Amino acid sequence: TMPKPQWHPPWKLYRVISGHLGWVRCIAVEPGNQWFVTGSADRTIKIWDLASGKLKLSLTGHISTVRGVIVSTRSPYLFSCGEDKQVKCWDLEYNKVIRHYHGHLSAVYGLDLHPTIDVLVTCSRDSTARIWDVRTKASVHTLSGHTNAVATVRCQAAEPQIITGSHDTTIRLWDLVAGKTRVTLTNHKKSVRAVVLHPRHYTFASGSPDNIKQWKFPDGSFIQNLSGHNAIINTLTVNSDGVLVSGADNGTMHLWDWRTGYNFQRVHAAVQPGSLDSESGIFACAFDQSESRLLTAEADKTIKVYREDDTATEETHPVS
Amino acid sequence: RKRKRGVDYNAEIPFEKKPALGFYDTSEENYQAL
Amino acid sequence: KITDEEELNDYKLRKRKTFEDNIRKNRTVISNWIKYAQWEESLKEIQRARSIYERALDVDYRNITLWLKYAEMEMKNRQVNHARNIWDRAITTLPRVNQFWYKYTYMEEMLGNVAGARQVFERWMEWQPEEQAWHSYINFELRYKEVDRARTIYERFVLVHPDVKNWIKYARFEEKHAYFAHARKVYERAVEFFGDEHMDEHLYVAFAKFEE
Amino acid sequence: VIRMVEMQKDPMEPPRFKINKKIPRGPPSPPAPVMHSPSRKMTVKEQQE
Amino acid sequence: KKKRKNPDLGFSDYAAAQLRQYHRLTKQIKPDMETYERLREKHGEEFFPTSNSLLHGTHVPSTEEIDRMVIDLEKQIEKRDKYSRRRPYNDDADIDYINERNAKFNKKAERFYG
Amino acid sequence: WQPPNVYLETSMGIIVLELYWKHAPKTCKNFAELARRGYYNGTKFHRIIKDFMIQGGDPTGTGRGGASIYGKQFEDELHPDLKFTGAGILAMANAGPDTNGSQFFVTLAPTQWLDGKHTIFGRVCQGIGMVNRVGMVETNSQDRPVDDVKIIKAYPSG
Amino acid sequence: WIPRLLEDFGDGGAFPEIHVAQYPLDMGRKKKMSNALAIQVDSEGKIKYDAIARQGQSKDKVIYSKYTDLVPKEVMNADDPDLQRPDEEAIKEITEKT
Repeated sequence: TMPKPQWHPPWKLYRVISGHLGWVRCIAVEPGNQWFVTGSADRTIKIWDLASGKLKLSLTGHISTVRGVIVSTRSPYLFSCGEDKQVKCWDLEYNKVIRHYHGHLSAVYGLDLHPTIDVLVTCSRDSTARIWDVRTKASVHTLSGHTNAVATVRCQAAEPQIITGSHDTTIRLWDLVAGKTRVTLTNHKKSVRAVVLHPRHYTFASGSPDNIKQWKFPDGSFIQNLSGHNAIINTLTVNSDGVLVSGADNGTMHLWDWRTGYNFQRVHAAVQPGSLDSESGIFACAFDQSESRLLTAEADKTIKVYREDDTATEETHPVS
Repeated sequence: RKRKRGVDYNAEIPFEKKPALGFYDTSEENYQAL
Repeated sequence: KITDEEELNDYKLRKRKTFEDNIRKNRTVISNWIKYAQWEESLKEIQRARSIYERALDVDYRNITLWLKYAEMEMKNRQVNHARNIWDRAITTLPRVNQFWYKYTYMEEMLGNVAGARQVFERWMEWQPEEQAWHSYINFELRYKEVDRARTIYERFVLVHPDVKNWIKYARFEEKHAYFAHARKVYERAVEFFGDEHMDEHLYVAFAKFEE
Repeated sequence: VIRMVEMQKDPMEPPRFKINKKIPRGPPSPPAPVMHSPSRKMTVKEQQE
Repeated sequence: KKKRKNPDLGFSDYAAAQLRQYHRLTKQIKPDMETYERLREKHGEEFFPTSNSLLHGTHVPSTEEIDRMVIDLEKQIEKRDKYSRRRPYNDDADIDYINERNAKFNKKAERFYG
Repeated sequence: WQPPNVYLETSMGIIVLELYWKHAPKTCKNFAELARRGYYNGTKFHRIIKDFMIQGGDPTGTGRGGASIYGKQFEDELHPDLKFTGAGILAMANAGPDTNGSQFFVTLAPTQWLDGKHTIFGRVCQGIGMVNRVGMVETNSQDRPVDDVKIIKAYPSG
Repeated sequence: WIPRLLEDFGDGGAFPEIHVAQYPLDMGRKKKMSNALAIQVDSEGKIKYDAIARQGQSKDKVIYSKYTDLVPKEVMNADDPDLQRPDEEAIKEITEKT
């Protein structure tokens, strides 16, 4: 078996925000932890306060579904990416788009920012990713080689610097400078829509309807499985304390232990009043910066906030 | 005679990919005519 | 009817440009690629057939009908070694698809290369495939006598698939060929392996039948 | 031993060559081996479903 | 005397039908222990290679052998050609189908709307 | 101390070479002391000339290393009638007379050119088909072939 | 005696004193150039079929093609310094070069 998993307390829902007019597809938190930002399929970008849950501001520039937002830690910039094939840079001292990155040939499914250099990486449905230069809007590399839409991309400072998962069921680890794939991982049988990197362990995990898998950098050596969540998995998100959240597309959300891979909670939330029951689904989840709150962006146009439960103990909720 | 891609069929193997070689000798193999 | 050289060559040209425009048109569903290569083989122009299969595998290599049609074409035209290289590439890149191992082994058996067939079966068993594969290996060992090899295989087998049913089959094997001391050893090993906390009827039923 | 000197470019000179040529894309890289877990079975009833 | 039966079921996976066919073909073959021992006394210990153990470059087959596999190829190809048994052109029933594509679409609709 | 058949089970196949001390006592003793010494483990083939030679046994793997059992190197023990007329003649090659060190050669065919410059010191009594296979392998332009083929076990006769 | 059939080699061997081209155990004869690529063998005597998947590729490519790549490694350890990110100085080097 295994040593026995660490005990983590369970999480309870405590807030439900509802102001969007279409599915909510992406969510992100500011560096300084005061507000978060959601992008939705009603083509707006709303900016909410993280303490009160009040809505501060609504930015409307896109022409279709906003499928990714991110907030840069080095500059007052928010980068958004839509299904209109366009990638935008909003400057948050005037709240206006100042820069737009052109060249993708179909909807852009996701986007990440490099933590030290000033580049962008975007993945799209033309089955390529691109490395953009933040400052001159010039595409410095087109990472090509997948054979179907590129569902997700994540980038890091260490090496390899870019991990993409795509809908041909493959993961690739790329080098940023050379611009070509070092490793191709074909263990999954179904589309890889979720990838996450451990904050402090040089390992990463990749989610698919088969099962989540863990891999070990820099050449992606298999480590273990995490099975039990049989659902189209849209997100993975890891805490610094080894909690791993796996959000599915039928609404169900499992919480796991990262190290031993032990699923310690299963949340099955409820749909907003006027919703059908075929419209429960999680599209994005994000931990707070204090790693205390867990925000989720759902297919019933709500944002649900979970906080940890403080009044439970190893004997109230034992570890099987 | 003015057609750019026509003879791309009857003169030459249109875009030839020769099979990869592995652990065996394919040299002596040859095939019959019709 | 085609009198001769120029008319059937125009006929070739027309069918050929038809195929190539279909492929350009869709570049996907492999019914086109296979129709095309089938035709170019039916005319006994098999270098064009090989090029077509190769281009198709460049399009979508996870498609198993493509690999099967390809190796079949090579095998009919007596290009034995081409077929061997193809089977080898196939079982290398798609090791979970069992048809490839089956047919590769079957060919090598027909051709009389029993050493080769054992090589392939061993490589296969490295993957710990499934009961039916192990059975196929054992039956292969039994069409020839080689019964000691069969029991070696059975030793690896019951460890790879530790089910009571397999232990039963193993014992049954050795008794059918009259190794009664050894079958007793099998049964005692079975009981001591499984342990009480799981142990149930079927095993004991067969054990009693044997000793009866 | 040879002396390389680069020839002057005429400022008033338009491009010289036709850029836009189309060809099908090359063959990809050697297909990687599909490392799956062994397939399980679908009963007739499930395929009915 | 001997007796057995094997009934057909759902095609469940292509693997199941493939496996049945392999069973039949395997049962058919009959090997010559003569050639086996002949091949044996030449090579000996090379006969029993692990996946990784032993190596001899290539085993070159007498053509007569190759003919065996070719013949079996043609046989299996024919047997496979007969996969779908066609139902004879019966005009006896009422015709509400314009062409054969339409006739088959109407038949598929009959199997899903009772 | 003249080990009859020195067994050098390479990765790519088994080997055991018979050295004629009566014709080549010095290099036979040297090679035996090396093979029993186990220093040959890790020596990558520093030259492979297709159908000509396989030369290895270099503690550098580049060709500027190698030492003998009497120091750095010693002289050649010539034979009048022993030649490289056929494959497997095990003769330590030198870049200059009286400087033959650790480097080992194995003929793959008649090498009547190496007669008089390398002292034919025996023949490989085990693994000649393996020698042919290693001689067929594709090499780089520096005869350090693309395959890092090394000896697994170096030892002499009992 | 001049050995002409390799049977005269017994267990093998070339006769350097015999003024004949010794071909002992398939020796001597330059053969036809065949296509078969080098049947390599690992550092333990295993048959490195990594070759046929690695067809025409560098050694930078990491190619997973063995069964042992699927097996769960037991890295249920919170402690091992095997897996910890490179020290931020090396990261600074990679950032500058990139």
